[PDB]
Amino acid sequence: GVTYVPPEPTNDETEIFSSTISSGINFDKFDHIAVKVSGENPPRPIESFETANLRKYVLDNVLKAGYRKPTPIQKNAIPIIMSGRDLMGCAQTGSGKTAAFLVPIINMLLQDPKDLISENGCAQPQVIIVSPTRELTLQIFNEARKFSYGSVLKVAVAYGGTAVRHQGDNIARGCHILVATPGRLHDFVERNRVSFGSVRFVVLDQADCMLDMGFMPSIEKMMLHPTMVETTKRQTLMFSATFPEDIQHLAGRFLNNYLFVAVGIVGGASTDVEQIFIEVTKYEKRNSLKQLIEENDGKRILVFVETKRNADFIAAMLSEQQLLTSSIHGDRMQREREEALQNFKSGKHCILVATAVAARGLDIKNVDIVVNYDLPKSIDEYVHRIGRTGRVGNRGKAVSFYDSDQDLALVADLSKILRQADQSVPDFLK
RNA sequence: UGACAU
Ligand SMILES: Nc1ncnc2c1ncn2[C@@H]1O[C@H](COP(=O)(O)OP(=O)(O)O)[C@@H](O)[C@H]1O
Ligand SMILES: [Mg+2]
Repeated sequence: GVTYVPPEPTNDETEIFSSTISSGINFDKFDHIAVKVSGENPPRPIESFETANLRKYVLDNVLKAGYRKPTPIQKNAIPIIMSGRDLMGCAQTGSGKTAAFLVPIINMLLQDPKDLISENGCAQPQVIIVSPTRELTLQIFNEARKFSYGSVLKVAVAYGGTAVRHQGDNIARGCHILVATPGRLHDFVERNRVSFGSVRFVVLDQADCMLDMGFMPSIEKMMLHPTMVETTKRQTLMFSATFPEDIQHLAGRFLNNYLFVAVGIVGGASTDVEQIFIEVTKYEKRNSLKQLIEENDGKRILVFVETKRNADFIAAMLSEQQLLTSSIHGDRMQREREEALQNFKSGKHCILVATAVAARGLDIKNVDIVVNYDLPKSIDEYVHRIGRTGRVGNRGKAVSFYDSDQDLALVADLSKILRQADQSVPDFLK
């Protein structure tokens, strides 16, 4: 049964703009990161939000958001997108990739307006934004409303675990910007509720994830859909912190004469995260987690685990200890997942146990410690995980449990990530 | 394994 109607998004102005992490002590160190731009005829980067040829109201929304100065990815992607070019954007976690695409797209939607089309119940969005998880899609949706606040733009969302008709009937009214998880998006496409015949911008957030074996078929069904306008007559944008060369190659099928902007080393960890490791047997992990939480009372802690099974187990373990713990993973009801995330953000619960479902994109204020109870199999997922802390120039801590019986294969990539980020390398990862 | 329509 899927009947959950999520609460309606706040139309409280202050609350819409307060959905942000305030910049931290090292925000100005973003100026010291080497920017590599490759591709034909890159337009010059902009120097400030004031000198970015943005519309008065769009600029005023950026300033309402709290932002005073663009990050490196924004300095580059903004003029690139407004020139009409395709873009692969790589930049570390917590450095403002979302606004890098929202702000200019919102600008061009307003500056170069087209009348909406919704014909025969079938909406034709001018922007499709896809992301690999439901809570990230909702987050992106709320950021789009922030930067498009007070304008005539209509943003809609589409993701699973919600009542299909609630989202469907809303989309049917028409929307400029549709933000979606792929499953629910294709559902509406195959029902003739959404069509790609008016698309001006496609955006893959976490694009390296979207292009891997798990999502590539769903990406093809969008990019190559019969209703989709061809690559030469629309813009495609792809952002991530991580981007293996083999995945970069696959991206080029959907890109037209594109610019590749990489801020710092591709796939590098944020240097604002202190990365610590504890060597432990599979048995010892439980005791070591308890110990780490005991040594950190009053801190907001995000605990990553491999299985949904272990997520449920760890939440139970910590809860029976009398610690207020939320859990988020794919076997939980959608309502519960959104409530766990909200309880964790609000501070009601200081501990959140998560599978990889929360590894990418989520922007949670004041995560003090990210704990990898289980390390992931991919270094790129590790980079994203620890990036849940240390954002926008604030400093954070990651503590990862290393078990050689499980994680030996990761050691060479960990060590490289550590050295790139100026982190000490324990003897057991050498 | 883990995300991703019902
Ligand atoms: N130019 C800026 N100045 C201050 N804060 C910003 C700026 N750009 C983005 N932010 C904030 O930084 C946080 C991280 O943004 P996000 O787009 O999630 O980063 P990324 O996608 O690179 O991980 C968000 O809370 C966002 O509101
Ligand atoms: Mg992001």
